[PDB]
Amino acid sequence: DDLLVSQPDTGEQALEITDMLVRSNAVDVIIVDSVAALVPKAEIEGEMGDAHVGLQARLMSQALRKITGNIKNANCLVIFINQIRMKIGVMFGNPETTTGGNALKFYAS
Amino acid sequence: GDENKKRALAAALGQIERQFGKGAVMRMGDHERQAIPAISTGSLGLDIALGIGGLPKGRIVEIYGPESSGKTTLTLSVIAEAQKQGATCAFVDAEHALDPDYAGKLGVNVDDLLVSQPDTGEQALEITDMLVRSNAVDVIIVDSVAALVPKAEIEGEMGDAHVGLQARLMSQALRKITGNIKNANCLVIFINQIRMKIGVMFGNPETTTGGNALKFYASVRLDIRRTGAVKEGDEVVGSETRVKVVKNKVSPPFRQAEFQILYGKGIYRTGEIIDLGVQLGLVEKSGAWYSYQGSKIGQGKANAAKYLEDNPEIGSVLEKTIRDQLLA
Amino acid sequence: PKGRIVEIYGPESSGKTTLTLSVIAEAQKQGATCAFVDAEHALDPDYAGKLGVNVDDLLVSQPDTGEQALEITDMLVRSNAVDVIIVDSVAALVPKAEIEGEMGDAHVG
Amino acid sequence: VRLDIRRTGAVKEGDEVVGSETRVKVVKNKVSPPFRQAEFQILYGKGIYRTGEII
DNA sequence: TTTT
DNA sequence: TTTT
DNA sequence: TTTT
DNA sequence: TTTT
Ligand SMILES: Nc1ncnc2c1ncn2[C@@H]1O[C@H](COP(=O)(O)OP(=O)(O)OP(O)(O)=S)[C@@H](O)[C@H]1O
Ligand SMILES: Nc1ncnc2c1ncn2[C@@H]1O[C@H](COP(=O)(O)OP(=O)(O)OP(O)(O)=S)[C@@H](O)[C@H]1O
Repeated sequence: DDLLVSQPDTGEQALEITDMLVRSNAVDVIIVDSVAALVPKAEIEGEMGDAHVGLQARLMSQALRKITGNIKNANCLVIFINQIRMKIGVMFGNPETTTGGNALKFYAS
Repeated sequence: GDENKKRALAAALGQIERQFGKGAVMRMGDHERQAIPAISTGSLGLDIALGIGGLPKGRIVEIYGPESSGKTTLTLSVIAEAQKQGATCAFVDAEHALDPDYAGKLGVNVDDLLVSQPDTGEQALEITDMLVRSNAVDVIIVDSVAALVPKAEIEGEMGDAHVGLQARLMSQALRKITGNIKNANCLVIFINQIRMKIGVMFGNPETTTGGNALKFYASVRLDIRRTGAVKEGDEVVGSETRVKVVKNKVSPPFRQAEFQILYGKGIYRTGEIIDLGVQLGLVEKSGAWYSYQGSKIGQGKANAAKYLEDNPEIGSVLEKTIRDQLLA
Repeated sequence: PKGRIVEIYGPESSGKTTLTLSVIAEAQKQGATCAFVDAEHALDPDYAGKLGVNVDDLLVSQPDTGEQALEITDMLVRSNAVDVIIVDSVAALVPKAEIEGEMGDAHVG
Repeated sequence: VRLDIRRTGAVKEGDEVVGSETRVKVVKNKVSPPFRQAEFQILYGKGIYRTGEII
C-alpha cells in the first residue's frame, strides 16, 4: 500500500516519470526493473525486424547524464536490472556480457 | 639593403611592443628552458613514457578507455603529487561520483581541494573558465566528459534528436580556454569513455566520445586498458593496469608502460621500479632469485617491496639514477 | 606558390602541424623571414628544433583572442618584412563576441 | 590551392613505432592539375623521409 | 553569413 | 558540428 | 552510439 | 544478441 506502482507502456514515459519523481525529492528509493525490456519509441514506430541497432544506448546514456546530478542532490537510491547477452567473438575474457549499452557501468558507483 | 630591412623589422617589432607589450617577441635567453617544467605522475614508467618525466604544464591532456578501468583513481595520484608540490588543485566531476574516503585512502589531502557538483554541464564549463583565469588554481580535473550534457538536451524531452550538439559547444569551450590555460601553465585533463561507432569494422573499432576537436587540441593523449588483475591467495586485491601512449607532441608515441594498481594504497611503485632496475641491469637477479648488490634481499615481489619500504633513502637513491640515465 | 593562399585540412593528429615545419625550415634555408602564430596555443620548440628548423630565427605568437591574431597577421603582412606566414588551427579561432557570451549561446554563423 | 592530408598507415621498426605514413592528395589547384596525390613517410624527430621517396 |  |  |  |  505504501508504494507507488508504474506500468509504463513506453520506455520514454518511464524515463520522464523517473526524472520527474527524482527531482520531486520526495521519493527516496527508486527501482527500475528490466532495463533491457525498455524500448525506444523509434523502434515501436518501426516495423518488426527493422535495423535500429545502437539506439537504446544513446538515449539511456543521455538519461543518466540528466538524472545523476539530481540523484546526488536527493541522496535517493536508484538500482538497475540487466539480463545477460553473450556477444559475438567473446571466447576470450568473460563470455557473458551485460545489456543496456556501456556507459551504465561507468556511471554506476 | 640588409640594414634597411633590419631597420624596418625593428620598427615593426617596436610598434608591436608599444601596442601590446613584451608578448611580441620571446625572451632570447629566458624563453629557452633546458627542461620543460612538468608534474610527475608518481610512476616512473609513465613519466619515461612521457619523455619529459611528468605531465606537461599548460597543455591539454586526455585519457580514454573502457569503463571501470581505474582512470578515476589514476587522476588521484596526480592530485597527490600536485598537493606534494603544494600546487592549488580542484576537482569537478560530471557524473557526480566521488568517494572522499576512497581518495583519502589514496593519501591525497581531500581538505586541501575544491569539490564541484555541477548539475548542468554549462555551469561546469563556466566555473572551469572562471577558475582557470583566476590563475590561482594549478591543476584542473574534469571527469566523465561524456556525462556532460548541453542544457538544450535537458530542456528537451526524452529521445529528442539533438545529435551533434555537445561537440560544437565543447569545441567552443576549448577554443576559449586554451589561451588562458597556456597563460597559467595549469594542468587540465579530460576523461572519455569508449563508444564503438557504426561501420567501424575497418581500422580500430573503438572510438572516443566528446566530439573530435578534443584530440586536436589535446597536446598528449593516453589510452588505458584493463588487461589483468593481481590475486593474492583467494581474494582479489588489485588490478593490473596497462596504459599505452597514443599521442604526444613532446615525446615519441606508443611508449606503452606496464604497472600494477593496488586498491586503497594506489600505485604499485615498488614493483615497477624493481622490474626496470632488474631489466636495465641495476638490480642483479640470479635467474628467479631476486637479489641486490650480491645480497639476498628476498624472493618474490612482496619481500623485496617490504625490504624497500622500510628504507626510503635506498629507494630514493635507486630511483634518482633511473630518471637521469633514461629521461635525460 | 608565392603570394597565394594555401589551405590544408585533414583528420586530427595527422602531422599537418609538423608538416608546416618543413616549409619553415626551407624558408629559413632561403633566409626568408617567417613567423608562426597558433590559435590552439600548442607548440613544442624542442620538437621543432629536432626537425632542424632554427627556432631562434622565428617570431612566435600566443594570441589570446582570434581578433588579435588577425590584427597582428594583417600588421605583419603589410610590413612586407615577413615572407612566410603560418596560422594553425583556424577552427580554434573564436570571435570575441562568443567570448563575451556565456556557454552554449547561439552565435552560429 | 588546397591539399587534403590523410593518415593511412604508420611504419613500425621491430616492436616500437617510429614514424607515420602520410598520404596527401591534391584537392584544388589553379596552376597544376588537381588530384595529383603523393605518398611519403614521415619519421618523428628527423621529419620527412626524403630518401625513401626519391628512391 | 553556417553548424555540429 | 556527429552518434549510438 | 552497439547487438544478438 | 547465441547455436546446434
Ligand atoms: N573505496 C575503495 N575501496 C576499495 N577499492 C577501491 C575503492 N575505490 C576504488 N577502488 C578500486 O580502485 C580501482 C579503480 O577504482 P577507482 O579508480 O576509484 O574508480 P574508477 O574505476 O577509476 O573510476 P571509473 O572507472 O571511471 S567508474 C578498482 O580496482 C576498484 O576496486
Ligand atoms: N617531440 C616529439 N617527439 C616525438 N615525436 C613527435 C614529437 N612531436 C611530434 N611527433 C610526431 O610527429 C607526428 C605528427 O606530430 P606533429 O607534426 O608534431 O604535430 P601534429 O600532429 O602535426 O599537429 P596536430 O595533428 O594538429 S595535433 C606524430 O607521429 C607525432 O608522434
